[PDB]
Amino acid sequence: NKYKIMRDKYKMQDLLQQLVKKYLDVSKEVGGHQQLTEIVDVLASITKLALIRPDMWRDVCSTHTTWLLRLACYTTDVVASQVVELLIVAVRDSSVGGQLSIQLADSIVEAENGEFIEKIIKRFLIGRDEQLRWTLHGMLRSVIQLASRQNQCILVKKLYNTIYPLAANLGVQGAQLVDLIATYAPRVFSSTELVAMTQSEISTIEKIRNTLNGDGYQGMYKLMSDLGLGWKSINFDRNPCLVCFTSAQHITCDAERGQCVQEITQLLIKMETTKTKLTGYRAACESLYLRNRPLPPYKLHVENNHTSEFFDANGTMNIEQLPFQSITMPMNNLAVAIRTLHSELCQQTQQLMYLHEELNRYDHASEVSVVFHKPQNISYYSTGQSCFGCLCNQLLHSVALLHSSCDDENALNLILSSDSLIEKLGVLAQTYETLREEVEELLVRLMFDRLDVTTKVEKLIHTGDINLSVMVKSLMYAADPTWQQKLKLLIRLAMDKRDENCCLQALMVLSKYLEATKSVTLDERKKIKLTPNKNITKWLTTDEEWKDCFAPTKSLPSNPYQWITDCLFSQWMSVRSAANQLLVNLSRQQFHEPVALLILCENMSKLSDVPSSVCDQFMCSAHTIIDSSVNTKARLFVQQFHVYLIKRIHEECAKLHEQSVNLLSDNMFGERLRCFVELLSLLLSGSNVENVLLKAGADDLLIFLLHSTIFLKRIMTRRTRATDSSRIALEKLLKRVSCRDGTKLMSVCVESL
Amino acid sequence: NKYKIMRDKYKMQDLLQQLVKKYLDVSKEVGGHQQLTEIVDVLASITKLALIRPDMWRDVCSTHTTWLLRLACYTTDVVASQVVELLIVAVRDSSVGGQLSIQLADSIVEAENGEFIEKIIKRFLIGRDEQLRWTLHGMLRSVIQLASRQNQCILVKKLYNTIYPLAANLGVQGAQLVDLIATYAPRVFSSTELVAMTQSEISTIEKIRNTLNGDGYQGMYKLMSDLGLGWKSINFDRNPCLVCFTSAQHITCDAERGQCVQEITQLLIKMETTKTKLTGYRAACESLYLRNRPLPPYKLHVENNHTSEFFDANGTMNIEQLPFQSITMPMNNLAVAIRTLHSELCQQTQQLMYLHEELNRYDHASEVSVVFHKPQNISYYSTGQSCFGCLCNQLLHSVALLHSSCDDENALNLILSSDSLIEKLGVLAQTYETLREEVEELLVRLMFDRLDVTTKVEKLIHTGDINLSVMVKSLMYAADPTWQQKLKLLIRLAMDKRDENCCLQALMVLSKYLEATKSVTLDERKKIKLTPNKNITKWLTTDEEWKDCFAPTKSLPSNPYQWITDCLFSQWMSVRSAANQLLVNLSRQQFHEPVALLILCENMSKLSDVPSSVCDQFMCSAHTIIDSSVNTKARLFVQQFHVYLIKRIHEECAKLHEQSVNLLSDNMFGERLRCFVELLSLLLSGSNVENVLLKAGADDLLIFLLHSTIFLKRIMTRRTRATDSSRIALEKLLKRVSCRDGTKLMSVCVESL
Amino acid sequence: DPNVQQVIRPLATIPIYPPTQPIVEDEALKKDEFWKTLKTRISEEDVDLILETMKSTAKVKAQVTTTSDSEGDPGWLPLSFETTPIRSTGCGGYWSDKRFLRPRKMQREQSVASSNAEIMEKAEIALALIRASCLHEPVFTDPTKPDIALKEALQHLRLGEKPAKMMEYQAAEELVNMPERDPITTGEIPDFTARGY
Amino acid sequence: DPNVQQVIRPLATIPIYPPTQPIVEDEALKKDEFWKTLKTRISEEDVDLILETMKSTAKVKAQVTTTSDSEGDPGWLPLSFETTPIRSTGCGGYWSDKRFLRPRKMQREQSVASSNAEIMEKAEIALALIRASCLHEPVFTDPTKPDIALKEALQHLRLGEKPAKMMEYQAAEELVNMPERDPITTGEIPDFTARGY
Ligand SMILES: [Zn+2]
Ligand SMILES: [Zn+2]
Repeated sequence: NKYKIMRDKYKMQDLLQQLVKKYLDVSKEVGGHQQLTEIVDVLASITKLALIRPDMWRDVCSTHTTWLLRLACYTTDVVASQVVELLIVAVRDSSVGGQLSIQLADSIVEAENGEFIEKIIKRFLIGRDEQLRWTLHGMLRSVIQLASRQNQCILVKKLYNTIYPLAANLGVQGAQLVDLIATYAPRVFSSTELVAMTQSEISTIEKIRNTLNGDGYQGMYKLMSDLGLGWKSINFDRNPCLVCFTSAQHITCDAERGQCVQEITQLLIKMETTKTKLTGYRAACESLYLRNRPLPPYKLHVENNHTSEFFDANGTMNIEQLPFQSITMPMNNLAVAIRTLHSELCQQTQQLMYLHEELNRYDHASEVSVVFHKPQNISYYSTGQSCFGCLCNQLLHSVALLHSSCDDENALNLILSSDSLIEKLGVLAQTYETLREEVEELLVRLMFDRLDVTTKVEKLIHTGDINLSVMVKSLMYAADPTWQQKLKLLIRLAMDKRDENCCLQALMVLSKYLEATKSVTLDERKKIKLTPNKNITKWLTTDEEWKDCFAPTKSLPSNPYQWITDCLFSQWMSVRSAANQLLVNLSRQQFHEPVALLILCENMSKLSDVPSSVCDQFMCSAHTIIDSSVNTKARLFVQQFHVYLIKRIHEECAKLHEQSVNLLSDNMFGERLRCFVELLSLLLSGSNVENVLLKAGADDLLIFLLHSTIFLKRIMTRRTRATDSSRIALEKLLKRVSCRDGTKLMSVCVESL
Repeated sequence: NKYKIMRDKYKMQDLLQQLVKKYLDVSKEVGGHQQLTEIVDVLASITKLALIRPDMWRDVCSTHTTWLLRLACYTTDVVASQVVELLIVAVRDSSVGGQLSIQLADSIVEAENGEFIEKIIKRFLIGRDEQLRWTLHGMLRSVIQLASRQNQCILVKKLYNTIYPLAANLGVQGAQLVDLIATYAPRVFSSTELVAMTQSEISTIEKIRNTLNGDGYQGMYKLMSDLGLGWKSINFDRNPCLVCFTSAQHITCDAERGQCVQEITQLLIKMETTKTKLTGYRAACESLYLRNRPLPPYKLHVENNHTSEFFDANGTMNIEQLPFQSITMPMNNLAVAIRTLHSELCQQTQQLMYLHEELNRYDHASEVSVVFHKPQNISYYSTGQSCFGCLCNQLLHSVALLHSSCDDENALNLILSSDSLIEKLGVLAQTYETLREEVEELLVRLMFDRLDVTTKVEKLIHTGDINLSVMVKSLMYAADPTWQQKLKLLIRLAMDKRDENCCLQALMVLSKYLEATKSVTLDERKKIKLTPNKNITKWLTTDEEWKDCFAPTKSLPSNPYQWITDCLFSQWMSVRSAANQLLVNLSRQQFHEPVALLILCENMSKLSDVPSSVCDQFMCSAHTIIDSSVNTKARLFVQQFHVYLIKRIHEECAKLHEQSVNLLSDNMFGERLRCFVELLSLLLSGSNVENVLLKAGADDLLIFLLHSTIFLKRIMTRRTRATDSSRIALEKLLKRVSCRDGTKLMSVCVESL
Repeated sequence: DPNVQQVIRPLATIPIYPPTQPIVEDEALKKDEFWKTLKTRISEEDVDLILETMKSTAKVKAQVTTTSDSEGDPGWLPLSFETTPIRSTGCGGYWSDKRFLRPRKMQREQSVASSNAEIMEKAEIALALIRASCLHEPVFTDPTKPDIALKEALQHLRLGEKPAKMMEYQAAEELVNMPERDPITTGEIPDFTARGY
Repeated sequence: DPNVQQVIRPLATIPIYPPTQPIVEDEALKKDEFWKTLKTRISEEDVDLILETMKSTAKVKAQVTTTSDSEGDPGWLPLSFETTPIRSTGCGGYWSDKRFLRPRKMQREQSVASSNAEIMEKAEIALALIRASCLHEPVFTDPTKPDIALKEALQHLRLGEKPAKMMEYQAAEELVNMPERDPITTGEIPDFTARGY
């Protein structure tokens, strides 16, 4: 096998020889299509044999790293991508048996004083193509992991001090670089460098905040959010951002150059007309928002009569509507029209770039070799310095850098001591949704076991500058020794405001806290202590820990603990479902089934005061809690719950003729009766234990069953589905009772006759 | 011709004999299709020849009014509609030469102590069909106009005391009746009766306000308004309102009756399933609104497995989007699905009504004659008592009645002295858009020359309970001697808040005030007085009338009069256009062209500090003001405006190389240069006067024109359309200057060389 | 299809109608009126079974083919909503890609004992908060006995209050539509052609 | 089609490029340096015409076929928006039908003199408010002379300030894209197959 290994080594080295020789020969003269084709096949061939023996390829690459780095740096995209993939295969795919991969990484970093790696990073890591950005992200990850300490420090300082400023005005193209810096800076940077970076990022945040507050982005953001077009169409009559919208004959004589110039001249007029049409549509969009008429006309600068005819033909809408598309359909049509115009503008910009590139190539680059990379003038044509999305993305990058630097004590102190940084971050998160999540996360980091920061943020929440949701996020992470204060604040706010969002958040947090107990053993769960109400009252009113509750700084409102039960019948169905889920969860805890049963029995009386459309979740919760187990059914039967149910059914049936004669009242009556009958049937049906319960408790419900069945059967025109279901269930109960006790039924019928 | 008239008389009398005889004969037994057909042809025949001689038909109708009234009251819709049209033709088509129409109207009103007319009004005026409602509205109008005073009073009291309570729960079906009452009550009612009606309407308004505030309509209204589905879908999982949604074999034996009962039983299940699906969709709609995840599941009561399979198949959405339809398309699809389900529910309700009607007809009405009207059980199946639209409509009816009663001093005092009625009305108008307009109108009525009411409403506006727009409406009506206070309030609010709506409203009001001067003569317009600024400052700060301005209760902010000029460059384009329209209107007033020119010259300096995308309206305004007339051009030339323009052009050209090299800066430079060059060309071009001006002022702009033209020609790759236009216009100016003065051009070229 | 998601997900349906040392009584139970009334209604084996069940604790461990009007088994169907608020469209997932290396929102490192103590304390506080909402504060002398605890919780409500002497239900009035007849027909016709010339 | 409205209505376009007793001078005009400079530039008839124009007051009285890239006459095109705010859909027109009889929102009854006085006072107040916004408050000794009024309004701005000694404009840099060549090629190749065995 050694002969085959030697043959493979000679073949690979010879292939590299041909690659270098052909690259030099092609670079000597102005090449063409055929000049780099065999280079591409040579690269493909050397790749196809590289995965067969990656160790030998690693050795070959380490011997001649500089040539491969130069080829990757200088050639066109097709060659450079393959060379970069070859380098990645050489570095990553080895087993790191010895130090060879370390030497290869060190030579890659050190080569030509780092000029080659700097050029590669500048070209690919923050480039237009996302796949190449991910590829270079992986390559940088491997090199940093596999290199020495000094080289790691050099590479990270190079990434932050040099590459990062270049990606300032590219929104999402600098994501991978920022990720790498945020991952590796706290491990290789000194404290002073981390503090300096934190100060720089704070300055960037302030500059972007001033830019956002100055150019009127807030009002236009609100306008686009209220119309439903979206935050990505902030300025759709503007020159398109090339980052956010990714989307001519070869001149030989002067006549073709004149034709190209004329084409450019016509394209300028076309672009101007398209932008004017977009401006008109934007004015119409604004008019749909403002409530005041007879609002004045808007005047546009036009180069010809095309715009007037376009708006004569296309400036129409439909008064007729199909409910409930009275608003959605016109907005969808408007979005379609604006999308068409915006796409046309984007293609026009691309065509202009291509025309100017061709003219420049003819004028100057008519003799340069085709093997060298051809730069694209993207920075001139990209209006990213005033793009809302790119500004928000750069703000997110700064926030990520601050979050990564928070691990240093000095950097954290600098962040906390800045001039109203926390308030500004909270306001920025509140105004714009795109920034809300990550900013909140940073706040959670600043709201760690520190107490003064939590007090400041709570004061800001009370003022109205920071959303309560931040605290909710802070309550979703464990190992925080200051969760009690935030829980107190959330509970107090839900108890006072009674807003749907606050109540929903508090109920979900409590339900999660109750559900978390399934992760421990039963012995730990059996250690719950049933403290009296005064303990929780002291916990809410004062500022003591839970273990110490065994001056009244805070004052509770009128009877405050009822809020939860009120949520059981809320008009918002999400709150209703949350409260009922919380009740069911409480029903499953240790020594707390009687508490849930008591809550159920206390709130049963609300069925007659609330519309039945609101009570449905409560009915489902009652069914579940009663159906928890057979032992629960027997215990509840001995407490005479069936007598209560039969009394409720009797009262409901007896008062029917007092109600109004309409469909709504009959529906409510049917739903209430169905709930009661279903509960009774569930209590008395099931296994043999339930049969024994029904047999034992048949003396006190037989006559009521018979007469209610007759009364329900006597209804012919005021029939609802729920009433039919109730009648069927009652008939089933009566038939099952009288199957083997016909004498009792006869006696009851005689007594009633 | 008398013979023909007598023949026509006998023909109509015989036709009416036939109609009465056949109606009686059909009513004797159970009729069929053929029984009423000849009645219909007889009615059509008398209709056809009646409009030949309407006076003689009026005489015939007045002779036998009771029979026609009975026929209209008791027969089916087809006969009754034609009889009502016959009565209308008899009443209105006469030329009222004598008192005959008066006697006919009196006989109609008095007939059977008004029982017949009461039944007709109860059946048709507030009925289901809108055309018949309009027909009865017209008939009532004619009868009331054509009757005596006592009969007018009797009819109006009958309309209000009896018919009006019946239409309480019908939303738009009581519109015509309320219109008639609101038109005719203040003329025929006494003061005590008007006061009682006002008190009743106030009580109705309070009851509806409590109902709206109690059932949680506000939050759900906000939910449907934020999603774009509309206010007409407040509760789409509810039993449909038949007012707002207008959209079986004849039983012979008992087997078919059993089949009908089974069909009803199945239809109940189908309706329940449809309502459950609508409830699920409503829960999804609510989830799209709330921002909190992982929000809990919602549990539905199902009768079978259909709902689960339906939501498995149809519960999907599209994560891919085409910009900018990322929101509009999913909402449109959701609206389509909900529309389909709601339509199915409406058809199911209609079919249930038909089935119950057929069962009732077979059971009881199997022998009644087909000629008699068959009432429909609409009050049982219509859920209008809890319909948002119907409640709002009845509130509008009450507001209209109050507005109509305001002409009485006692009723107006009662309205003003009620317990916080004005504040409640303002809050109701603010919360719901459907009530905003008409309520505002009523407020404008209460804000007449009364001053205390205006002060109270202004205090409420300052508090934040009444929209400022009310004041704007009050300023759109003349003959109000208290407009100065409201104008002061609006101007102060626009000066302080700088909100887009307040500024737009103030600018529109001022522009309308300026435009209104075209309705008077020139001699009156020439009487405008140019008062100093101290007069308007005193008018704003104090509470004196305008004529008295020739203690500082109110304090102005920092320099307050600049707000208007700020609006000339607002980020909101509607405000921009409004302010520029106001400036153009100011330029057209007497002795005020210099003021507009001064404003223009003062604000010219803002072109270099604001983005050019905001200045476009100002550029159009400047072009219009300069192009007002040739005399203005000559006066402006003598003041050396062209020197200023050429200096601006020179400064713009000289500073190009300091700007950033990007597309945006070049666009801004081109737009500013285009504005300046267009203004210069407009000043120096036109008739022979402009040619003389150009000839006289060619010494101080020749060299600048030449060098700017060369500088603009030197640009090849940073070319925009505006720069090309500027270069072309400057070439035109240079060529026109040097046409007959080549010696001066030669001298300038020598001096530059 | 990778561009279609499930935003409304039905779950499993819960059916409503189900498919059809010694243990001795305490002193309070023997004195309880309903208990003695029960003892005279069934046999002794049935009473023993009821008592054993009472005192014991349970051992806790596409296309549409069904028509709308079909008969089946009623139940409760829960729906889960995996949707996104419209105001949050295209937000909250900037670093959602798994290839990023920065330490994202992961849970903190905690020992088993500390985690258990924290979970238990949080559950205790939540249970106290929910339990305070009851109108009548329950007092439990011994919570390990389920029947005693349920009795102490529910005995003040007087669930056993029998309805009073019951009467015959008054029938609800029915929907009837009898078209009104002309009173003239149910009981002199002038000659229109006589006068008027 | 009765269900289609015109919500965006273009108006007539204003073109930008136009298609190409005795009256004696006052004492101030004769002392104006610019006027003297004009007197030495043109004939006396031209000066008389300019003065006459200066001192006088004007007598105030589908389908798309044009392509986007077409050349034509530039101008200002105003667009009117007869649209309805989306929040006001289906609102504000409850009594809009012309068949209703109630006295709706009509104008109040006024005599001609009172109406004229009110209009004049409102216009006066609006003009005063707009005129107060100027940075330099204008003083008009005689507003019936247009040239005098314009001079009094605009003379403090010094519009006649000539630009200073002008130099050659520095040309703006052009966009050039010269690909970077390899420094090795623009100026020892190892034998790869020699060692490594
Ligand atoms: Zn962008
Ligand atoms: Zn309705």
